Amino acid sequence: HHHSSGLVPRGSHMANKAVNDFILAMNYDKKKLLTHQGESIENRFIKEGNQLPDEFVVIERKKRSLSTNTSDISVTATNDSRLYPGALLVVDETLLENNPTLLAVDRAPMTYSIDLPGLASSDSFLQVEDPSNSSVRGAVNDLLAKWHQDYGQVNNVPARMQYEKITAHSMEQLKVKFGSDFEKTGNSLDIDFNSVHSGEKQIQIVNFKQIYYTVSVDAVKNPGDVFQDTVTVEDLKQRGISAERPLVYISSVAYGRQVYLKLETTSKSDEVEAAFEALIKGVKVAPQTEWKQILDNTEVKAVILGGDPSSGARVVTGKVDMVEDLIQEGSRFTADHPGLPISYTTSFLRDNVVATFQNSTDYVETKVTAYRNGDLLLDHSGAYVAQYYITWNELSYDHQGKEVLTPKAWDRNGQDLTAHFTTSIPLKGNVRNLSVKIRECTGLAWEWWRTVYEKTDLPLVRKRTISIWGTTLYPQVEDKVEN
Repeated sequence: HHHSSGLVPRGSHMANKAVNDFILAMNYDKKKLLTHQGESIENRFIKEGNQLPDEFVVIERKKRSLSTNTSDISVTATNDSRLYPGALLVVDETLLENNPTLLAVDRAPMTYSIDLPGLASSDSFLQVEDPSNSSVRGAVNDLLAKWHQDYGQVNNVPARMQYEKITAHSMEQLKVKFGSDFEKTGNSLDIDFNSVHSGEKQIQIVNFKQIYYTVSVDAVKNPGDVFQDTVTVEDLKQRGISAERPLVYISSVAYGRQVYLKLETTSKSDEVEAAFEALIKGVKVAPQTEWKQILDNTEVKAVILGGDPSSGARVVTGKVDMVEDLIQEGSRFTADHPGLPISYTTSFLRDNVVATFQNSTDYVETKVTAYRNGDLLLDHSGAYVAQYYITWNELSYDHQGKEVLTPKAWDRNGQDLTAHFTTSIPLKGNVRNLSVKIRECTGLAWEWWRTVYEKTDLPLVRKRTISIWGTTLYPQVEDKVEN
């Protein structure tokens, strides 16, 4: 069947079979080609003692590693022309990073199927004669506006909803979760990691995918079935394509609306998880519970990709206010605004097995416990000389991460005080083994002094008001707490 010349005529079926044979000949390790091991910086940690305004924070850096393995690649850019159903991509780091190298060579016609409800099967198949972002998007978009009349409006056609949340600890942890190209919208989300490190904030990052439709491609029978006979093995090699560097095709793309959302709070009340989770389902357990306390200390920045003139709104809508509105904007696919690429999956050209990306990393996990600042008030309205004895400890954490108690005591301890005396004392959140003893001189000689109050390890409440009064023989005392 060979040619006299010994050559393989470009544009002939022999060239396409040369290509076909070339791809089948390839041997590579799918898993090895698509694996990234992030920073494996896993060490040891210290307990830290930090003083914020209004509270004392003890910080426990534990150690964890997130590792995910999915075939679905999430879209960050708003009009990537490389990401069309059918596109050939090179398996590289470029692919591993949501910045793939397209292989635009002369492309054979492809048939797509799209999964819209209310579409006579026969009318869900689109033949595209020369696949490309322009021609594929052109074909489905024609179809949509046609489907838009005889169904789309006369029905509530609800978008597939997909929830996904994580607690930000670092950027590389978010990337393993959301995708290697998260940094883009990550840096737009204004995720202040510095303050999660120091225990001032708590950042959760949720992701909402709303899928209108998904356009797909069947298994390719023969690897060179995607090229016109004008493409030759030598063309493939000119462009770096080998078995060391094989190619995949985009086997489906899901179109719709996506929104990445950042819930930043200053409430280190470890029970934030439900405060955030609730708010997401629009439910309102009303003020003034702990939930409506947290959410008022909550800022929200959001990036929104989809269901609009093909760009992104980095909005910072303010407080927990605009979230029902965000999760509601474009919940129904109407076919008036055929949303953008939201996610896509690739299958190897050789054998059709879907490509799955293994990603991992170690991140510094920051658990935090907080001790609220308090006040201790004394009021002496009594007909006698009194003496206070007020003592406590200041808990610190030395370089080397251990527990140091540097004992303090009130300045005017042991002096005689007489009505009407009043002080207020700033006890910071780091104070332990609080002790207050109050004695009163009775004037009796057989009982000169008489202790009227004595408590060790006083709980550091927000406001405690110890008040002594009455006479030498009948003192009275109040110990009045408030929160």
